[PDB]
Amino acid sequence: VVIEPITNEDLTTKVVDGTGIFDELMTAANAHLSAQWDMERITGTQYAEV
Amino acid sequence: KLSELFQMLSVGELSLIRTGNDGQGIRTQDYPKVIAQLNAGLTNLHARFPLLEKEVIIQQYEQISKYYLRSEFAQMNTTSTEKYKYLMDSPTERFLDDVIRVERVFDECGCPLYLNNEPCCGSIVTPSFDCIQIVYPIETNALFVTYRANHPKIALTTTDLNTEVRIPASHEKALTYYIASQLYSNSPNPETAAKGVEWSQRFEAECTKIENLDLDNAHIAQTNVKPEMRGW
Repeated sequence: VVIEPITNEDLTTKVVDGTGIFDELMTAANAHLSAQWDMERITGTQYAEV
Repeated sequence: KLSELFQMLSVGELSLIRTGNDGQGIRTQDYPKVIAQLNAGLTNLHARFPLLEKEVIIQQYEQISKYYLRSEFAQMNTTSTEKYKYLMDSPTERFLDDVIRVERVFDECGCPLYLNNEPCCGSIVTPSFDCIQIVYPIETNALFVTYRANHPKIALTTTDLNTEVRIPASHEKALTYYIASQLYSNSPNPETAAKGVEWSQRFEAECTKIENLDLDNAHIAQTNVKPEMRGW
């Protein structure tokens, strides 16, 4: 197997929809948040607060 | 129509609750729960406001002195085995048990009679909540009881969504707030109970608004006839 170095770009791409691990985790949490919010269960303020 | 009311409840008022199905329409299994609450709301509105007043003819028989306001004794209801059906219903006026308050009582000719008057021994007394006692019944007479009427009851097992809910568009919000209050108040959760109380207060505010505007022409003054009666 070929191991790759762990660089800064593997954690954060410094973009909201980045290719990093933190960015992907944010996108995944935002997916659940959007799924809940599409059913008028939370307001925009609570969406941003969570 | 009932479909429009169900959609309105599903999206907008019963939204953040189970019965609303997240705004995708009321489920076909929760019908007997919105319909039970809808009947109560319609009864409340039709009793507090005069949205429907109707008359029923009661034919007097020689051997009957207590006449019950039940469809079992109706002339159009052919399913009942009652020997004497004294209610005189027509295809137009059907008397579907929709009696809320017996207000006025007349005779065949059209002369008003006293109701629940003790000193006058010619008055039509009301023993129970659905009975009419005629102490002096005559085989060749007929009554003309007029009452405040209820909305024809929607059966709990009703599935046809084309059944029309006959209320003015001004009371649509009052009925919807009442339904929301009744459905939100079943749970003992303090947070949900507070929302139920708020819905009840808003329903009582809509009713107060309609009373203040008199959208049903209920609290309208009449011509004064006291000087004529007193001999002025």
